Amino acid sequence: ALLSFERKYRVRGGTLIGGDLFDFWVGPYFVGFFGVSAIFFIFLGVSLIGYAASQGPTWDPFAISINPPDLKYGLGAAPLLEGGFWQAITVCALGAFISWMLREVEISRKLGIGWHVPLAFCVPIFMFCVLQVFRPLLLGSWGHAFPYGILSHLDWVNNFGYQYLNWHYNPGHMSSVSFLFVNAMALGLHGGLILSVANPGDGDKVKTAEHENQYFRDVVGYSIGALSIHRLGLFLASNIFLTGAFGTIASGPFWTRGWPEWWGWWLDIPFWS
Amino acid sequence: ADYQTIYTQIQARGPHITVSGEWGDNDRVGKPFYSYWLGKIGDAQIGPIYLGASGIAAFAFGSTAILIILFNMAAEVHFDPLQFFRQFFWLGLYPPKAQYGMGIPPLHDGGWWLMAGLFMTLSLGSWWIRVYSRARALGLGTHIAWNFAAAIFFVLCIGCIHPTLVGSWSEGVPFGIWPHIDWLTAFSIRYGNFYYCPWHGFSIGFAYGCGLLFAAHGATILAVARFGGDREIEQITDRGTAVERAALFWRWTIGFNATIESVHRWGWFFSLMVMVSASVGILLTGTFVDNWYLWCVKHGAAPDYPAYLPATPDPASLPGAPK
Amino acid sequence: CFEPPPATTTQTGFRGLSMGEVLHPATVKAKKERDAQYPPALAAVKAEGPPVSQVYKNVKVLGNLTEAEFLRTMTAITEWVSPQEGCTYCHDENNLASEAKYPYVVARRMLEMTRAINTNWTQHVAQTGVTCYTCHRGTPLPPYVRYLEPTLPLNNRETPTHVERVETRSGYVVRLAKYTAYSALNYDPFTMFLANDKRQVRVVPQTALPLVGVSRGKERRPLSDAYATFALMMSISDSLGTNCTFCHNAQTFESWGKKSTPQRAIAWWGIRMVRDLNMNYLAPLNASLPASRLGRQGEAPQADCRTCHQGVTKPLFGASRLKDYPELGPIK
Amino acid sequence: MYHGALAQHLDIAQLVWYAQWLVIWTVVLLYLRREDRREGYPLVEPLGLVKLAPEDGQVYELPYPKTFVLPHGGTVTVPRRRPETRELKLAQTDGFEGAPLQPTGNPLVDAVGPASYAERAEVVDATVDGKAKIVPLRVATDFSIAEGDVDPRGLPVVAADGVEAGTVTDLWVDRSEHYFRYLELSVAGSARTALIPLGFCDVKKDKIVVTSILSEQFANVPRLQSRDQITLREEDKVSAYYAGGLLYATPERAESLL
Ligand code: BCB
Ligand code: BCB
Ligand code: BCB
Ligand SMILES: C/C=C1/c2cc3[nH]c4c(c3C)C(=O)[C@H](C(=O)OC)c4c3nc(cc4[nH]c(cc(n2)[C@@H]1C)c(C(C)=O)c4C)[C@@H](C)[C@@H]3CCC(=O)OC/C=C(\C)CCC[C@H](C)CCC[C@H](C)CCCC(C)C
Ligand SMILES: C/C=C1/c2cc3[nH]c4c(c3C)C(=O)[C@H](C(=O)OC)c4c3nc(cc4[nH]c(cc(n2)[C@@H]1C)c(C(C)=O)c4C)[C@@H](C)[C@@H]3CCC(=O)OC/C=C(\C)CCC[C@H](C)CCC[C@H](C)CCCC(C)C
Ligand SMILES: CC(C)=CCC/C(C)=C/CC/C(C)=C/CC/C(C)=C/CC/C(C)=C/CC/C(C)=C/CC/C(C)=C/CC1=C(C)C(=O)c2ccccc2C1=O
Ligand code: HEC
Ligand code: HEC
Ligand code: HEC
Ligand code: HEC
Ligand SMILES: CC(C)=CCC/C(C)=C/C=C/C(C)=C/C=C/C(C)=C/C=C/C=C(C)\C=C\C=C(/C)CC/C=C(\C)CCCC(C)C
Ligand SMILES: COC1=C(OC)C(=O)C(CC=C(C)C)=C(C)C1=O
Ligand SMILES: CCCCCCCCCCCC[N+](C)(C)[O-]
Ligand SMILES: CCCCCCCCCCCC[N+](C)(C)[O-]
Ligand SMILES: [Fe+3]
Repeated sequence: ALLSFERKYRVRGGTLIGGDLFDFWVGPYFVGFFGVSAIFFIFLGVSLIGYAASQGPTWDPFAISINPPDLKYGLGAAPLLEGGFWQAITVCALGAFISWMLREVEISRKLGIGWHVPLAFCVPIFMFCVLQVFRPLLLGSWGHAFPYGILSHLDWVNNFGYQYLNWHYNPGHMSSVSFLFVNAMALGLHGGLILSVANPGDGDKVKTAEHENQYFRDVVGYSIGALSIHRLGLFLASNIFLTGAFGTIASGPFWTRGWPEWWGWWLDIPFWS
Repeated sequence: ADYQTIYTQIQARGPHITVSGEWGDNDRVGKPFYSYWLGKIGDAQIGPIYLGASGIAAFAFGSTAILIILFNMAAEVHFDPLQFFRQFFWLGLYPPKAQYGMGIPPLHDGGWWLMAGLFMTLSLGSWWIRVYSRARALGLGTHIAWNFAAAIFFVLCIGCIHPTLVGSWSEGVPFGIWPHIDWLTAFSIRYGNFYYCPWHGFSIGFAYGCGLLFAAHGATILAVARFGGDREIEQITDRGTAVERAALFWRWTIGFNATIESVHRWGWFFSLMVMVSASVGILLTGTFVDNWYLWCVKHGAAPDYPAYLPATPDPASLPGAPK
Repeated sequence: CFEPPPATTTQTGFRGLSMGEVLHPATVKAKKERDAQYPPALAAVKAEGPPVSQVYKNVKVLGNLTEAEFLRTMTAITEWVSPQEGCTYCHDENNLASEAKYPYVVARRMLEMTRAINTNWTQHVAQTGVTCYTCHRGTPLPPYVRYLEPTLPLNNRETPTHVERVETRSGYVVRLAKYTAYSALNYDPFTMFLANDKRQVRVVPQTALPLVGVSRGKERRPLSDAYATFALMMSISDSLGTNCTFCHNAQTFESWGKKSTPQRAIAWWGIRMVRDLNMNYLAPLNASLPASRLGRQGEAPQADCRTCHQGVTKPLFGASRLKDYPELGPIK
Repeated sequence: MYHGALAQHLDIAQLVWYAQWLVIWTVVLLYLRREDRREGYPLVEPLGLVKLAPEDGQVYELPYPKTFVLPHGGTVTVPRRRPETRELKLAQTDGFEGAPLQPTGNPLVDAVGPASYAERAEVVDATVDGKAKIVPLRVATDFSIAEGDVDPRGLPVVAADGVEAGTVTDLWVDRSEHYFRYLELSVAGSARTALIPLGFCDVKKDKIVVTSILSEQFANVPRLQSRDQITLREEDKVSAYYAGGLLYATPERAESLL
């Protein structure tokens, strides 16, 4: 029920708020106040989804979709089945995400390690807020947010892109896509490298830190280093959303023509026109 | 905080290190040089690089590929140097605009494209060899090479293989900054919305998962930096607090956990998978699926919505409506 | 580099699909006002007298009109087409029945065409209608027209830079991108799509599976086709100052029914209609035009969506003079 | 006739849809899941008397043993039975099987909770060469501090009590990765010297701030055994020492922040 070595680390403390109250475990799960609020929201949120969906026409998981309100309704509270559920779902979402996060902080203080993980986790929360809270506020309606449906959310992505004619030309999208790609690659190299060194094959000797470093110098002429590739991978993944946010946020509030036309700033410099 | 996790406070400098391989120790060119600024966020040694056959070959094919592209682009602006720098992003070397089926197409309509494509494949292949071979030489496993092959493969997929299946070079990917991009749209358009391709959906998950995992793995490592969490290798052969802590952190959050070695495996697998899932979906498009959305509807998963503005019948499908 | 909020948004789709228009308020106000320059309708005149067919000499088209009514037209025509030029543009100071000057015969065909758009093409123009003004905007040469090659600037009232001139081989790509909202699409949807009834817009399969007999080899359509239609769409979009979702639900561009807006259907007709005017009206005028007017391959200038629309979903924001000049359609 | 059509209502894309899923679950569940259980398994809780017996589900979950042949000799097999022998200065605070534990002594010294170490090997980590990886500058004469960074040798170490705790005497470099990993300081009004991982030191031009523990507490930092070399277990000891103070240096550390 406990790992071979878990026992020793299981001491009280590190709570953010709450203290000894919820400072305990259930199974492998640590609880804590935020563990108590995480559950609360989830519970509400999943029940909201169940009820809302129970009032729609389909149960096919793929086709079910819970949608935000019509623009008409502005930033105000909307009829239940016409956006209301969506609103309340959104709040639970954030409720859960944020508890999740804080929970991770207490888990970290207890263990005596850095806060980098919850910290890192803020990046995806922030993006959820950009799409669902900030952009619509900027545009003036909750009806510009995305719908909760396995496939139907892709339909929002799609049309959203197409509203700007060719989304691919959105400069924050280019930067976004570009981190998405580097990071996916770095992950493969980082993991292949590690495993290549500890699993040479046959019965050859496990290699060393030195070998990791000759490998890449040899290859690309440069090696970042063991700790630094963790710092970099943390940076590339994050920038996927940090940079993207800009692209998203400009679309509508800061820009209304087609993205390609944005590049006129280059193309149209008078010198070379 | 642990400032070490942000940048290196006190940089060390020492003799350069050289691990010997079964071969090519004599093919390492360059005088290693140090950079102080870079030294803060990474190792400071730039160099040297190893040459060798495969590498040099790779430079060779590659470069050929390139002149080919640049030249055709250069022509695209009737060799005006200035409009060249200017329109760059817009210039490209296209696949055959006409249908020639599988026939080696005229140089003007696609011929130069298939050549470029060739030298790029040769170039990719040689580089592959380098990746595989330098691993073998230093007594390392082939893992990186095996992920790389998956990426080569996807590229091949969307360049030769898919065009080969359906029988039209007209479907390959053009070369150029905006052009390779518009291909995406034209490709999706034609095949009925790629959002409906389950393999696009698989790829995306893995890609996002990639994001999620490097972020978490990275952060996890800095968070234990203090216990030497970074010396991953020795943390595998001899578990330490760092990994113990990193394990229980994840155990207590999500209920389960990996090991220091296994996480690299989940990372590697995820990575590979992005590319593998993509290849499947491309190989299946056109060969067996004409319209992804409709294939989805065929099988009952597409969502449907009410009309907002009134339903609009296809004018063409009306009585005595022109063609 | 950026346009500032707020932004006017509209909804064209079910809640949550992200379908609608995104307009910059100032952009619209400038267009609103330039389009506002549409001269008001001339005061009604009462029909006294004999039809001008008895009255005048060479009156082919408007021969049902009285003198008063007819003159009214002539004045309207003058104001919409060649106001700075006056009647003398098309006429001989002394022989008002003289066909000497080319603008007369053109103007004549123009009357027939105009009257056709308003009578035959109701599917597209509805109760709005077109008048000379619509295209001409108070100039003999409409400001938005197309040759058999991408021309630039878009507005012929601007003076071109060295590079924009159709003669400069290097600016071709720029000239092309400008036609397709800045895209790098290597095609010209006008020559391929709008001058002819030759090519097919539609490129997406209507079955989930590749039907055997059309999916392999030379039996196929090149992927070019797809880039082409995309490009055409960017042009249409940019010509109405709109976005794909004004017309389609990107879930399935190919579907109609609840996937398409009533506007798609209208633009459908718009395609036909511009094909008509082009093939049967505007192109045959190269016979009657000065070389000054023709293009590099002896073609007349022809029309596109932009000609009429000038960057607005409804040309002239929906303004009509239809009731005001029945002489121009629709006909019994 | 369509391409891909199989039966009257079946296509190859469908079949591939399931094969993909199945391939995914196979790897995730039967491969990755078992691999994650190479350390720390099998889990812990009571034995009966005669209850030595294997527990069915405990065998299935683990992968086959893997042997690592080590660079400078020896081997390691995982997973393997590795019980924690060491008596822990902790007491259960309640009945719940999942309630926390409490230190019964001075947790820093007793090495419990954040102040815990792993039973790492009592060996010096080596370079590829066979030499010691982490050694003081004193010895790694080939190494230096880069132009422009602080030369912390001679500066005072200031504890979280704001009090001078000793003066930095040397630095320990990783000869294998050219990275400083510890500062060595001489402790005030004492005989010994301690090490403190670089991650715990805030390097400034005039002091080195260490907020982890209090001056008084430097005296108990784990002592090394050879004066110019450190075993892997020792690194864990030393590092955990200071982490422990993050939770335990003061009575309020362990409590709620708000
Ligand atoms: C036709 C429409 C298009 C489009 C439109 C589009 C839009 C409109 C947007 C993007 C965005 C993005 N696009 Mg793009 N796109 C991308 C890639 C990307 C990503 C880099 C980026 C970020 C995704 C995001 O923000 O999700 C966000 C993910 C979130 C917020 C995750 C929240 C997770 C939460 C924190 C935790 C939740 C937990 C679960 C609820 C609970 C589950 C627990 C269970 C499992 C136990 C690629 C690689 C491609 C390719 C190859 O063509 C492409 C094509 C296109 N995109 C088309 C051109 N794209 C975005 C961007 O940045 O644009 C600049 C964006 O706004
Ligand atoms: C700006 C663009 C966006 C976008 C674009 C996008 C694309 C274009 C694609 C997806 C896809 C998917 N997305 Mg979306 N997405 C999803 C969730 C999903 C999953 C259904 C699927 C794969 C996700 C994945 O593996 O990631 C990495 C996480 C991993 C690997 C761990 C497992 C996470 C688990 C899959 C999440 C499950 C969510 C639940 C089924 C529903 C919630 C739980 C219930 C109990 C409430 C959530 C949780 C949210 C937010 C923010 O809350 C979000 C936001 C967005 N996605 C943005 C709106 N997403 C793909 C798909 O197949 O869609 C149908 C796909 O093709
Ligand atoms: C309107 C068009 C759309 C589209 C069309 C599209 C297509 C057409 C394809 C994808 C594909 C993919 N898209 Mg999708 N897309 C994606 C995400 C993705 C990726 C996960 C996956 C691509 C795999 C990849 O990494 O290729 C990037 C990795 C590459 C290219 C590896 C190259 C490796 C190589 C060894 C590097 C060589 C370097 C050399 C130096 C080169 C030298 C050159 C010289 C010599 C000439 C997201 C996140 C979204 C969002 C947010 O909405 C989205 C929206 C859309 N995509 C739209 C719906 N997408 C692919 C897929 O899965 O298909 C099923 C695909 O083929
Ligand atoms: C740039 C960096 C990135 C990043 C980073 C990190 N990511 C992390 C961590 C870090 C570092 C964490 O520590 C945390 C964690 O523990 O890791 C295990 C986590 C997590 N990443 C998740 C999903 C994931 N990350 C994505 C993306 C990125 N991650 C980007 C790439 C995506 C994408 C791309 O789609 C997904 C879907 C969850 C697994 C997980 C906790 C969920 C949670 O909150 O638990 C608590 C909540 C629940 C278990 C359910 C609550 C249900 C709500 C109330 C009801 C439904 C609401 C919702 C509106 C439904 C809409 C669905 C519809 C579209 C279909
Ligand atoms: C899912 C996992 C993924 C993944 C995985 C992996 N990716 C890998 C590996 C793995 C594992 C490797 O091991 C391999 C490698 O080595 O890593 C360091 C590699 C690589 N991924 C690159 C690019 C990349 N990966 C992308 C994506 C993903 N990757 C996906 C997502 C993308 C995207 C998204 O677009 C990009 C662009 C390259 C840097 C690199 C080698 C390319 C090569 O083969 O080089 C070929 C070399 C050349 C063409 C030399 C050219 C020299 C110039 C032209 C000189 C010009 C001047 C001219 C010579 C003047 C002459 C003058 C005369 C007088 C003398
Ligand atoms: C009284 C009562 C009701 C009690 C309830 C208490 C409570 C809060 C229960 C919560 C239950 C809940 C909500 C459970 C949901 C758990 C969730 C969100 C699970 C998501 C699981 C998923 C899909 C994770 C995706 C990422 C992924 C593929 C992880 C697999 C690989 C792992 C385990 C990575 C974690 C990981 C990383 C990143 C390391 O770096 C690392 C380094 C060294 C050793 C280990 C690790 C490690 O495990
Ligand atoms: C070209 C755009 C014209 C301008 C400017 C003006 N008119 Fe015109 N006119 C034009 C045409 C094509 C015709 C033929 C009409 C038809 O139905 O076939 C006419 C005709 C006349 C006539 C009749 C003369 C005759 O046939 O006996 C008159 C008297 C006339 N137009 C007058 C007129 C005036 C006064 C103008 C300025 C106010 C004017 N026209 C301009 C074409 C053009
Ligand atoms: C868009 C559908 C048009 C409408 C409506 C009308 N005209 Fe037009 N006209 C149009 C084009 C594309 C052109 C050809 C390019 C060119 O400048 O010739 C024309 C031309 C004429 C001309 C000739 C002017 C010249 O070549 O110098 C005249 C006199 C003219 N058009 C008259 C005219 C009248 C009277 C209209 C209303 C009845 C009318 N046009 C409508 C396009 C369009
Ligand atoms: C209305 C003014 C439209 C806007 C805005 C856009 N499109 Fe369109 N599209 C429209 C029509 C009338 C048609 C049918 C043409 C015909 O000859 O029948 C189309 C068609 C498409 C298609 C393909 C159709 C098919 O294969 O069945 C695509 C792929 C398409 N359109 C894409 C598209 C995009 C990407 C747009 C924004 C740039 C866009 N359309 C706008 C009308 C309208
Ligand atoms: C002038 C001869 C025109 C050309 C060329 C094209 N269009 Fe048009 N369009 C014209 C008019 C007079 C109207 C108005 C209808 C009304 O009620 O006022 C329109 C309208 C449209 C619309 C309707 C938009 C709406 O808000 O409902 C669309 C969608 C449209 N036109 C598209 C369109 C396209 C795609 C064209 C090029 C193929 C095109 N039009 C040309 C007049 C003229
Ligand atoms: C061997 C058998 C018989 C025939 C095989 C045929 C074959 C293998 C064909 C293969 C085709 C393939 C793999 C095609 C693939 C197409 C793909 C993946 C396209 C992707 C293109 C992507 C992009 C962004 C291309 C960008 C290109 C550029 C911008 C080039 C820039 C070059 C520069 C700037 C050179 C500068 C040089 C200087 C000295 C300054
Ligand atoms: C420990 O893991 C790793 C490193 O540390 C030495 C690297 O330097 C590198 C080299 C990275 C680059 C960008 C050269 C990789 C790939 C890696 O996985
Ligand atoms: C990214 C969109 C993914 C949607 C994929 C939907 C796959 C549906 C396959 C249903 C197969 C039918 N069935 C169960 C009889 O086999
Ligand atoms: C593209 C999405 C595919 C991602 C596959 C996700 C694997 C997550 C597995 C969670 C493991 C669950 N567990 C503990 C019960 O094994
Ligand atoms: Fe790692």
